[PDB]
Amino acid sequence: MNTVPFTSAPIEVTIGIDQYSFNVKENQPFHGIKDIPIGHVHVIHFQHADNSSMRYGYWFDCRMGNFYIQYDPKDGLYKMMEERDGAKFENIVHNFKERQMMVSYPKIDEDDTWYNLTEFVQMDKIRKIVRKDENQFSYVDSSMTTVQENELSDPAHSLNYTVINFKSREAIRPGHEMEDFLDKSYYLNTVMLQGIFKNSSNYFGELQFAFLNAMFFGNYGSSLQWHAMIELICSSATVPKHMLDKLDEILYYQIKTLPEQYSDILLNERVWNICLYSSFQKNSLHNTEKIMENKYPELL
Amino acid sequence: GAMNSSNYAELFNNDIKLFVDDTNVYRVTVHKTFEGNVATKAINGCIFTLNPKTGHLFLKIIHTSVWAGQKRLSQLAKWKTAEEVSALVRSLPKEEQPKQIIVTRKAMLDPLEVHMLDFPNIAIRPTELRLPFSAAMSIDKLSDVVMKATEPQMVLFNIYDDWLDRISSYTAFSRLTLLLRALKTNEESAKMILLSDPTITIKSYHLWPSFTDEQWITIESQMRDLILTEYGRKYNV
Repeated sequence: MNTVPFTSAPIEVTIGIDQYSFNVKENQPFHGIKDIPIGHVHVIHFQHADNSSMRYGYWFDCRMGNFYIQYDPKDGLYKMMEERDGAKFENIVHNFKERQMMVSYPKIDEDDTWYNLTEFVQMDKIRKIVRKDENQFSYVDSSMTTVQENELSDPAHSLNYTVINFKSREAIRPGHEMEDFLDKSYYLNTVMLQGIFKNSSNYFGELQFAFLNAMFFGNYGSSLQWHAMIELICSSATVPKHMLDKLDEILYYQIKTLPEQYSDILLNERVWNICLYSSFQKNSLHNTEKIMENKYPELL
Repeated sequence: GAMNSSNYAELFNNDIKLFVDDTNVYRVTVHKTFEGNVATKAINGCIFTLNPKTGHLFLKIIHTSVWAGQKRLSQLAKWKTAEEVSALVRSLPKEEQPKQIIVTRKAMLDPLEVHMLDFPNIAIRPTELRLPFSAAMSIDKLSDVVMKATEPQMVLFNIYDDWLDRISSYTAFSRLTLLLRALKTNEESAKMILLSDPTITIKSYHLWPSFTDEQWITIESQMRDLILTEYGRKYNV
């Protein structure tokens, strides 16, 4: 089990750790989060009490180093930092644990929610969607734009998601215009899976990362990316059976986790109706279709 | 974006543009089979591609052979239309290629946009105008060349005949839309109006009769009368 210690909590803030969240008061004696499960990527996120705008946060993996949070009163945010001095870090964490100034990552033993949401998410790939190579962790916030958004303006502070565009020469083979537009199997299987992602695991990894950026930060470009990656599979007549079965499980857990009140802004009516009712895969997403019908029948 | 009654004059500026109408591309007769089921028999069609400034009509004849062994023909028709418009643009020299293509039906936007990805600088646009281009197959010489085609064929016309010698393209287009609207609302009455007086003939190289300016005013008046009457009948007002 790993620990993300905090120097202090000088400003009142809602702290998120994965799907959990805690309120911390201005100057509350808070020194961080312990018992974090090793072997998963994690996100630690923040919404200031004084500014319910700018949700922001840090993707990290505890196996990649010793990370802590410290408030910066110049930039006005909780910053993730790496401590390279192993002994100084173990010594700081042990003191804070002894004085019980840390909240415990509150995992239920039965509960596989975080694993199911992050199954294909790999910290090494995140660092290539969010290029800040001097850090082992990745900052994301509500306002960050995608590379594809910046096409249609600061490239260093952008989300470098795989560009998907159904009305593109990349998506449409010369002389297969109608075939490739109505059946995107060639764009999915040859261009995207074989050409760019190499395998379905990396495709699902970016899809799961886009969803989580949309849910935790309300990042609009992330939402667009999540829906684009779903729509490319649902609009393909020819998808490996294992990809459809896994996609069904991935989406089921995403729909299960989505706050009930955020369905109006985080779910694209057109994409879901297409996937569940119109598309080649209308009969292939049993779990996803049952939970969507029982939880958001309005949207459909 | 979309073309309407406010940006109507744009049709007659010096930017090359084409209207595409796909309403006569896929044409069927519906009939009873021996077992008393219903079947369609396709008949020859046409893409109506018109430069509204010059009157140049690129009539691509769609021979029934293009549908042989194909499924979802109403959907294929839109993509076949996009494919032929694309091939037409690529066959034109650069300085003759349109800067805009206006489709009369919104269902053509994605088929044409995907077929024209190679031409990112050509704007594909819908219109809110209810243009009567479907009535093109009520023009006898256009109907005749379509029905006689034994193979795919492109035939070039000027749908304004020699009108631009005497009137502006704005007036030429308004005369064309009024003739086509008449033909669409009541073909028989419209065609009776046009051919009543056998001393006014159609030149071999024309589609419409050789009316003097005065006879056009009378004809144009008779077409408006036809259109308003039928409207009163349709809607009992």
